[PDB]
Amino acid sequence: TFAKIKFSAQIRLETGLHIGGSDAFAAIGAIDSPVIKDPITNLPIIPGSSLKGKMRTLLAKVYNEKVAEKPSDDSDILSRLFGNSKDKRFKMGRLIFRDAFLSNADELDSLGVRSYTEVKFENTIDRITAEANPRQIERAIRNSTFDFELIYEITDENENQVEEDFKVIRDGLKLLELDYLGGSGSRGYGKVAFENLKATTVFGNYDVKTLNELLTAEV
Amino acid sequence: MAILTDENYVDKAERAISLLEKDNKGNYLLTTSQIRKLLSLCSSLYDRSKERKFDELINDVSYLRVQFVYQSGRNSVRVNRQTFFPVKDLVEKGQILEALKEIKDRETLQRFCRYMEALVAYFKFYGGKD
Amino acid sequence: MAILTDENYVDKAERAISLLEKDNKGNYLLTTSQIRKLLSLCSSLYDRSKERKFDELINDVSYLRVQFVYQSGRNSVRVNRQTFFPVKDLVEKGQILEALKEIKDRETLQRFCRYMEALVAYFKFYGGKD
Amino acid sequence: MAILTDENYVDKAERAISLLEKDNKGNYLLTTSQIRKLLSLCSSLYDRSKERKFDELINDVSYLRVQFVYQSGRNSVRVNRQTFFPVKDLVEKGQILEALKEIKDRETLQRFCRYMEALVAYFKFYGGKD
RNA sequence: ACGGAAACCUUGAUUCUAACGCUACUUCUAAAUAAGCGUUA
Repeated sequence: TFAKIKFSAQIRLETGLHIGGSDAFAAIGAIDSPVIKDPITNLPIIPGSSLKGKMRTLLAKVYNEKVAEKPSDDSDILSRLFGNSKDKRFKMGRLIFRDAFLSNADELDSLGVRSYTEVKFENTIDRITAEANPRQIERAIRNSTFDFELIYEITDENENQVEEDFKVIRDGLKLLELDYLGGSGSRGYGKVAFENLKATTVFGNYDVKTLNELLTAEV
Repeated sequence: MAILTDENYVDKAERAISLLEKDNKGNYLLTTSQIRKLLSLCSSLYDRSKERKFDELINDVSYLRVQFVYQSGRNSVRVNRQTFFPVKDLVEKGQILEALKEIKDRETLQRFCRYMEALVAYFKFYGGKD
Repeated sequence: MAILTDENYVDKAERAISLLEKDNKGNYLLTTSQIRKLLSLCSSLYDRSKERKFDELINDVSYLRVQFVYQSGRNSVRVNRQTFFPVKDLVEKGQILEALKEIKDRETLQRFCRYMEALVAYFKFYGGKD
Repeated sequence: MAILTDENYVDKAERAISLLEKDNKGNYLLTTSQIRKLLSLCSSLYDRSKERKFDELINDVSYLRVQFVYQSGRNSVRVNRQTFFPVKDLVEKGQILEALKEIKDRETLQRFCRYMEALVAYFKFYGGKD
């Protein structure tokens, strides 16, 4: 009864995103906080490690029933979905995250932008001396959309657990919507939305009609 | 006859920025903040020259040229009752506008953007400030 | 006369690393993360020099020189109310720029890349940090 | 005075291996995987020394020395809240760095390679894991 | 006009089959592009 179901969505930013990388592709005269970029196209990306880590940390506050000092100390419902290196049962998880790449660069160009990353100028103001220290932070453009792909596998170990894993995936995406993807999101960064969130059985035989109903209705 | 070639642009940037105006204390009058927008536009133009054809990037070079002229005309530093214009000094001593006039395809555009890379690199090398 | 030869470059790195600036605690001011891009560019240039001739490696060598002079001035550490340039100190004490100016063929390019490898090897051998 | 002669290098390796530092459990902190590249380079140098003259082997000896110091400075193990450098310790107690400087012909090179083989044999004989 | 002459230690054989350098990990944490308008008239 092996099957694979692909949750495909559009991560549309509601605010500039700063996931943050190194100076490997930074400009030669830029005192910036660079974002993680594609090596070839030099476009901003959303790495699957960021999505997986943020979603796992968010779902650890809702689906654990016990505070976990480590990802290995996570509950079974999350270990079987995200993986557990200290559990022979759950060493390989059922979720594959994928790097998300910019998918509406043409629309952004037609909207009249000159680059797909902007530089936001902030400062910290001393509260005793009124002395301002400025910073520059690179962000992806607000109306950017990224192709989001998440592959969920079904084997005989998913005999009576698929309807719960589907709910956990929906809850993780929703929690990501009521949170921020990695960055300085406490100052209003990294707000995202999942658009056209649908599930397609890309391998095997499986019925995703009900799941797609809660995807496109509850979201 | 081109002022920028693959064998001289780094040394050309060397000489161009070693001649920039200096204060009586020896510090450069130019700062990276005065040329930040120009550097960003050059970086974006270099990035976009790899994918798209040169005929698509015909407005970007013109915007880059008008930005160069505007920044050279607007940036002023006043010290000791004397006003200098460091971006204009950099533009004339590096022949930025003349090099921009010799941009006709991907190769010349990429050479100019690498020349700007070399200019800011060596500006930072000799004590340029942010 | 050439400063990098097959008999002296390892001892040259030996002598250059020992003279680098240190804090009052005795540890180095330079870190590997400051020279990571330069090491990557040198490694890529050395790898690509084996398979292709030096005639069309000129842009890679010029960009390597540009990145060296940029990272020299970019990286600054402020310790005990005093600014230091560790990458600039390493470049000036290892004669990186003068060794780069001597690159004219594949043999000299590979010698320079091996010298850079020797420099980072001896930097890590003497307790240099990442 | 030559530290490595044809009469005592095996005993030198024996004493060196006996002097290597161990863990709280008596296990060797050095592993063969930490020195695998060094051993491969030593074997290739020994194989090439039989036919090729020492003139073209000097670059290989220099790179071998660079690899020795890099692995001395790179490999570190943290156990019981204390850090150690197994390759650096092996190099110091085995007296390898200045044993490399006396490599002046084929005989000294082969002496050093046999010394390294003896070091590996006695390191494995005393519980050295892979 | 020698215990000597003549005589291949030779023919045929794959150091081969199986095996993911893999499992877990948010480039993260706080931070108003902001403060000062004197003195002469």
